[PDB]
Amino acid sequence: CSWNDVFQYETNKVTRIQSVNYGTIKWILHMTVFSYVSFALMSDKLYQRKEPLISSVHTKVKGVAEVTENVTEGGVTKLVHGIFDTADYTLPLQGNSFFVMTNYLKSEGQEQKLCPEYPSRGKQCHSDQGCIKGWMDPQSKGIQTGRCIPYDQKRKTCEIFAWCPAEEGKEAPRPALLRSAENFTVLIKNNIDFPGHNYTTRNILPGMNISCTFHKTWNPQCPIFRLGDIFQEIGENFTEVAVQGGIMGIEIYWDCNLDSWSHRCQPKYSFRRLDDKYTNESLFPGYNFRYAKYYKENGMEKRTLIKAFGVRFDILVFGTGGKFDIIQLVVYIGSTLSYFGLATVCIDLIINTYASTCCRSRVYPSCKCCEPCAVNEYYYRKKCEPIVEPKPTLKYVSFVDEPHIWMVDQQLLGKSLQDVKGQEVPRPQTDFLELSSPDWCQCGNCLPSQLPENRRALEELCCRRKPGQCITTSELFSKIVLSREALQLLLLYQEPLLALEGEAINSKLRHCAYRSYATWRFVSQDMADFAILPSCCRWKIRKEFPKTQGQYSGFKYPY
Amino acid sequence: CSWNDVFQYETNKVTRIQSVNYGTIKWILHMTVFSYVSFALMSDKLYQRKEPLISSVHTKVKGVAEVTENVTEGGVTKLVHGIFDTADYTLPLQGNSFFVMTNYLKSEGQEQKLCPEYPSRGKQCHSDQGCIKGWMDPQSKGIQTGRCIPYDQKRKTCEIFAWCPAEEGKEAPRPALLRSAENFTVLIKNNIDFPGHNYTTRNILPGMNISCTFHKTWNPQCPIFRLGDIFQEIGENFTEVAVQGGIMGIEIYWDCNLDSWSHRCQPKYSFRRLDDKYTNESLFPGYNFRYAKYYKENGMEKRTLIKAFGVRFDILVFGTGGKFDIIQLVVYIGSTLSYFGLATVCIDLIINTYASTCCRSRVYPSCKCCEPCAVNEYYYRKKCEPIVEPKPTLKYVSFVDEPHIWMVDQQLLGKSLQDVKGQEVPRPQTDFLELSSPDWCQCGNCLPSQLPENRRALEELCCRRKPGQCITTSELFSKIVLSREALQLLLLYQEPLLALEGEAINSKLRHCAYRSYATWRFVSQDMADFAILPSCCRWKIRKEFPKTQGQYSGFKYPY
Amino acid sequence: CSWNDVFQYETNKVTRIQSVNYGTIKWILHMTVFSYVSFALMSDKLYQRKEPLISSVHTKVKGVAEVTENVTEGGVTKLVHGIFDTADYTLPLQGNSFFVMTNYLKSEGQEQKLCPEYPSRGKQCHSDQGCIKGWMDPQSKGIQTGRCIPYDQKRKTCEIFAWCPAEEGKEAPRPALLRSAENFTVLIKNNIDFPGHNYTTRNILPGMNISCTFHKTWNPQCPIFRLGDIFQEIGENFTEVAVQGGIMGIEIYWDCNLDSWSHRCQPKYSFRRLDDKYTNESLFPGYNFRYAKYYKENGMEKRTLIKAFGVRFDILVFGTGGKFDIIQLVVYIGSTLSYFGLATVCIDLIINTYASTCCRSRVYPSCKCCEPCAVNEYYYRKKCEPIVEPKPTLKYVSFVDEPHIWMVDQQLLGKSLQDVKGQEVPRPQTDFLELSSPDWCQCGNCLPSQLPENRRALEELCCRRKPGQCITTSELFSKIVLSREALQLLLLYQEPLLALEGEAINSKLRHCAYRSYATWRFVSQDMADFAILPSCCRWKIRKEFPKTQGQYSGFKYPY
Ligand SMILES: Nc1nc2c(ncn2[C@@H]2O[C@H](COP(=O)(O)OP(=O)(O)O)[C@@H](O)[C@H]2O)c(=O)[nH]1
Ligand SMILES: Nc1nc2c(ncn2[C@@H]2O[C@H](COP(=O)(O)OP(=O)(O)O)[C@@H](O)[C@H]2O)c(=O)[nH]1
Ligand SMILES: Nc1nc2c(ncn2[C@@H]2O[C@H](COP(=O)(O)OP(=O)(O)O)[C@@H](O)[C@H]2O)c(=O)[nH]1
Ligand SMILES: [Zn+2]
Ligand SMILES: [Zn+2]
Ligand SMILES: [Zn+2]
Ligand SMILES: [Zn+2]
Ligand SMILES: [Zn+2]
Ligand SMILES: [Zn+2]
Repeated sequence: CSWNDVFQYETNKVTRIQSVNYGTIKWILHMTVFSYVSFALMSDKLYQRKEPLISSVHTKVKGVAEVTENVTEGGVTKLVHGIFDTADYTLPLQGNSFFVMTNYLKSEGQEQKLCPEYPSRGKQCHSDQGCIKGWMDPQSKGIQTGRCIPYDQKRKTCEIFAWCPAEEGKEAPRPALLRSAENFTVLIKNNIDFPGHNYTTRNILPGMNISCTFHKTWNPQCPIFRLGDIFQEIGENFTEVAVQGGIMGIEIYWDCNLDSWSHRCQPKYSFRRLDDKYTNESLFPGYNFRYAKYYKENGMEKRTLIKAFGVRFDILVFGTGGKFDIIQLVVYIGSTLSYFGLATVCIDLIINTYASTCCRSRVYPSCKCCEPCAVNEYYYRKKCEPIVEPKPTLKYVSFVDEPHIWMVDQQLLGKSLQDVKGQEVPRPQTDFLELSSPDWCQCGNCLPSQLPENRRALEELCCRRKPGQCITTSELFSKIVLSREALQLLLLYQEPLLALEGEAINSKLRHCAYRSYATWRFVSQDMADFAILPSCCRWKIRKEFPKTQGQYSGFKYPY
Repeated sequence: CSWNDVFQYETNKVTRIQSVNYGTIKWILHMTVFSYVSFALMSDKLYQRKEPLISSVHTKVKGVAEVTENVTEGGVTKLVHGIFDTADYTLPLQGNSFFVMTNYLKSEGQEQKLCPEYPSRGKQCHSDQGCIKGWMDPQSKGIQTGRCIPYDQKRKTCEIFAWCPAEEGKEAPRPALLRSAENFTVLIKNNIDFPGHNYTTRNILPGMNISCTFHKTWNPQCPIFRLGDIFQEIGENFTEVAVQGGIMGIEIYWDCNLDSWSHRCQPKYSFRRLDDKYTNESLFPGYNFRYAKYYKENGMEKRTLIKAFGVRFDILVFGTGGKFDIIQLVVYIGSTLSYFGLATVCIDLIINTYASTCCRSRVYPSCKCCEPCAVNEYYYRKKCEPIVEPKPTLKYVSFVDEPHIWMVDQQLLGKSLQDVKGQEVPRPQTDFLELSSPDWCQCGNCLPSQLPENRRALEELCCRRKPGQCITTSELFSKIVLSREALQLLLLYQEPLLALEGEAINSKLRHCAYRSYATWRFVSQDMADFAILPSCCRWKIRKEFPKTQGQYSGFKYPY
Repeated sequence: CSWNDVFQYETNKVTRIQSVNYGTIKWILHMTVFSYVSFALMSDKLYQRKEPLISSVHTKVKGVAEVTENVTEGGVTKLVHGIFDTADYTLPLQGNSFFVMTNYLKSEGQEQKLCPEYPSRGKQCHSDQGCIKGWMDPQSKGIQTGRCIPYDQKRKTCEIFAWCPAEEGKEAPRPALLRSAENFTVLIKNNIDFPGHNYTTRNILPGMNISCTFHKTWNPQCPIFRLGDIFQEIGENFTEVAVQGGIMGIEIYWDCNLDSWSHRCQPKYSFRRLDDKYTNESLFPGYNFRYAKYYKENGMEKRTLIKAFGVRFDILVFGTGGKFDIIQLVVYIGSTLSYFGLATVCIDLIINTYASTCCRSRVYPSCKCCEPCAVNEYYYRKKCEPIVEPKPTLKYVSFVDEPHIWMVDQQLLGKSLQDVKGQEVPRPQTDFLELSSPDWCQCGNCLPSQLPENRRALEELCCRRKPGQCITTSELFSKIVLSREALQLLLLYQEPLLALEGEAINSKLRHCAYRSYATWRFVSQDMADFAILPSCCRWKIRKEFPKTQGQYSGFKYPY
């Protein structure tokens, strides 16, 4: 608002404790924070801006296998010897995955025509009622025709229009026909980019030996892998997995630092099985798929249908490239700055916990080692300044016999303030730098109030809680309170040019006396504004400074 | 630096307000923060380290369809009945996407030779000038030859060397030939890994029924999906999309908790359309691609070119696997600790806002409900201690007639300090614990200065701003200021063994008197160092304690 | 614990400095923080919830090429003219990558039979010992048979069962046969989804011109790209890369804002080379793969094996879609709130640094510009209150001749407290508001102690460190310390109703005197509890208030 309020700055008040304990603890905690953050910075390279890589994988599988087996075509079974090369056991998959056929079931000479279903999964029909024309299910190799026909002697099945002879349902051959595929080799060419860092690298370095095969120990940087070795590394068996197939994962990790002084961008090759470790009791065990090779002889389309089992090798290339970036370093430092409140939190918790009072009587006798730590009480005394809410029902009373002040914050509701009991607030220590018979009356000098019957509950108070000498007869009472010269001097200190013979001057003196007593018994001003004078002292003060104007008022809210 | 400065610890000074309001508000806000953080922890499982999954998808589509249609080859059109099985309507795509052919346009008997362009997109030529030899465009089915030839009667087009007869440009057949593909079923085998958690699972559980088809309600865990059902789930129509094709997405979500007490790793299957919901008015509507089946009869290469329309089903497998990690829990707790400053911020804002002064005169009459909250002023009085910048131009003046002190921080530049007006700083309350005629002159006792003409602007001051009794004649002035015994006692309190008859002792006494007045009128010491004594009081003090040494000096900078 | 302790609230004590410097610096720093956070919010759109996109890419390549070359089949070499269209130079890859064949080496008429290895990589054998039956290596086109055979005159090689005639090992033809592929065009249909934002868009907009080809400047939104143009954009040469192949990346970026007032969702097309920029000296340079086309003539399976070189174009679609979210805005604001401690940190650092004392004597003479800034000392005086650890070995001593107090916190171990020297703590300023011959003896009035020989080291102290007048003879000593009336008044102020003739009253008076001296010389109470009185003053006090009970005790721990 105002211009003065604009250029103002708040800084917290603090207290510096000269304690070897706190200095030690604070520096230990600060050094622990600093050491941890430096270790994290120089281990996780949090000063480096890290960028993900753009990968490109190109794969080539080399190796040939020979398969000698009996094959049936045109109703004739013959022993055929065949050769499988890259073009024969690989699919033209161009990317991060390649497939090697380890086993196959091929049906040759297929022609679109009518034929019986092969009876492999309960496809047995005894009458045309068991076949629905145009019907199909997932196990159907064709579209059912309404009429049954005999597949062979002593066995009958539904007729279907399909590629015939229909695919016989037979399990994967054991041993795998292309188990020799464990000896095949795959070259993986992996090119990675960090655009932000403007860096490119490949998994193939100049001077590489072509007649190399990866080995984690002897040759961990040759990107030519034997498939059987890939399987042994984990513990898998290629010949067993070859029968029904599987999925293998080739992980190429690039933890690259592009800093010149610390430069290292090399691929780490790891192998995982991404298929279920299936057994003889497993649902959908393996990896198979059907493709067809189409041809035609004698002017009619035909196909060889191959159900291929094999291992699909998915290739997961991942990693990060780090290069020094001052923004990252500065941001990390800024984040870590907050960590250094550890010392303040810990030491302040100790100070507040060891200044709970309960610790002194109970904990110390049980444990004498933690005895002197009660010094924290001193530290809490200087650190904290308790302040009460100033409210109309707040009162303070003091009894000479009593040791301290009573905070009667509870509304009286007609009960005498003498009777009412409240919190026992300690009396503050004086500024020694300067020093250097009503039913509720125990003193006898208390006069009955003059307030309204409801209001007089507050003024019903005695200088002491038990019978004895009145505070009013104390010699110091006249010196401090009733001393006209002292009150006049105080007023002059306040208002040096006030009329000495004013009509209302007496009233002012009375107020001063109220303050004086409230300050003599309730040291703190905050505790002296809300104090309540006993009836005896109040009425002697009134006698010394009476008011002909009318009935004397009473305690009024300070604020 | 020094060893003492090493073991020092700063702890903020604080004030504890005994207020039911603040205790209540503080605990409400703390409980709200705590409840929110606990809810977030136990809902988002922020105590769990979450790891992304490595997925592997293997898909198998089963189902057959029959297509009866007129096909033209070698110039002969014949009604051909054909059967499409998995090997016929699927591409050998091995991964997260599979394609089902829903429609096709096949050109048979193609041979590399010369033939006319089919006139489908304005490929009309009337002379050889309209054809450019060797020319090609994206709509060209061949390489233009320079000479026109007649495609048929009453129509002519450019000659091309291409696969002939050239692909006729005709729109996707309606209805789709393989709309029966809505009845096909796809099995998705999904294997996921969490390496950090060392966990593997598959979307297929033991005891699964093979004769099952996914249903969100009856059977949400069968990984066999009917394609038509996939489309209905969203609202799409397979037969309509079958004509030109599309792209569908199968999302497999894995929200997995690997904690033993709370273990749940199941796939959630959802379906999305990744193609545009195209209509009769849409650019590039659908999904089609051309492949060829190559063969040869009579020792010459030929091909059947198939333009295939269908639905590509991309499969998006994503998810997270969570397992309890104490580091995550501790880090989250550490993050949440900062949230608990809500109470301090709110309550301190209330205290500072309700102690703005402007609130009292203006806001309270309008709203009497927010009347007692002025207690915050008290809380601001104890919390904050305003301190001014000590600067050479800083002065304070007090006038008996005036109620408080004036902070004249503006340089005089020759203007009398009496004339100059400045900020009205309130007079601090005394430590009652101890208590318990120049043109600018209104008093008449002010003597003209003796400073340089420029310097005397500061000393041009009167005890009061209006005519009246001088402060100097006040009885308390002699008691406090001019009282030789009092000043000697103060000096002894300072230096108990100072010479009582020293030559310069008078000067010391004078200084003491300056302090005494500055303390009698400007209570706070910080406000009494920079105070300026009126001419009358200063010159009476000089008269009581004169200096034969020479001309008296004046106010000098405290620091 | 107690109900009173529940409703308590701590608020830090603060001091508001009225400094134009701090107000200015604080507001400058606050405005810098606020401006930075607003700039970041409105640039990075940190008020927007950002969601990653789900992409779908469908690609179509159009263009034809003619290749005239000599081809060998069945032992006959003939000049063959061929045509390559989309079905001929593309693989049926359905996804984010497409392949265009730019070169090829095809071996025709292959039949499974026995044939010699082609001698291309040192496959020279002179006797059957150089061939191992059943042997295979990665360069083997077949399975070795034990017997050598002559490939041709004057050259011999191992026999193999393989597809024969065996693949001749010859390098990629130059120039590329399908270099015309630089003129081919690719249409990329890219459909993106933001599920959270429920937004879908495609890279193709209504009103697009089909006869368009992408251009960064003229036509940056046509998704039809000429491949040669893709290469020129970077700087690559299609005809050179066509020979052996490569990999290109097409990046489609979607920076989309879905806010209605600011709506922009358009694709940004960029091109990168994902292959190594290989040369004549590079390992595994290019991109090639082998596939086969299978057929049969005369009832025997045969194949044409094509080694295809080309460019695989991977398509990387990435981006984020932002929509206004109040949670994001509020969270970002909450994060930024902490940034506004910049002013407090900076100004408090200035205050603490410029109040180091060392700055005054050393820095100021060297630089007079930074002279008045010593005002920070004042600010440190009000801000910080040093407090020492109260410990049994803590003592304070004062010598009239000395200027301040000495903090002797070191255990004496028998050495006289007079001899022991310690820290020079300054004497605090008095509350002027109220003001307004042993060997170690230099005064002569010190009496030898009466403590145990070990304990008397503490009491061995003199009022002054050098010979001179004793403090005890000072007139103020009797007024303050020995004045019986003053001590009685103090005690009455403490206990107004204490017996005036009690047996132990003298002892109380003695204690009061100890306090009085400790307060006269050690102003601060904390520094006066641990003070040590000189022997002379202590023994005069004892003489005035002797104790017949027995030997006088000495300083005891305050707490
Ligand atoms: N602390 C305290 N103050 C009192 C007491 N009685 C009166 N006062 C103060 O005295 C001031 C005036 O009261 P008083 O002079 O007795 O009323 P009057 O006779 O009608 O003028 C009020 O502002 C009260 O705060 C008391 O018992 N304790
Ligand atoms: N606060 C205040 N201090 C003063 C004033 N005049 C003099 N002093 C102080 O008195 C001290 C000495 O001034 P003074 O004795 O009058 O000069 P001298 O006569 O030449 O020795 C200086 O350090 C001033 O701070 C005044 O009007 N106000
Ligand atoms: N600060 C201070 N206090 C003292 C010294 N000597 C005694 N006291 C205090 O006086 C109190 C009682 O000591 P004292 O009366 O001399 O012992 P007594 O004669 O046996 O009763 C103790 O609590 C001490 O703290 C002193 O040299 N310096
Ligand atoms: Zn009484
Ligand atoms: Zn009484
Ligand atoms: Zn005057
Ligand atoms: Zn005057
Ligand atoms: Zn002595
Ligand atoms: Zn002495």
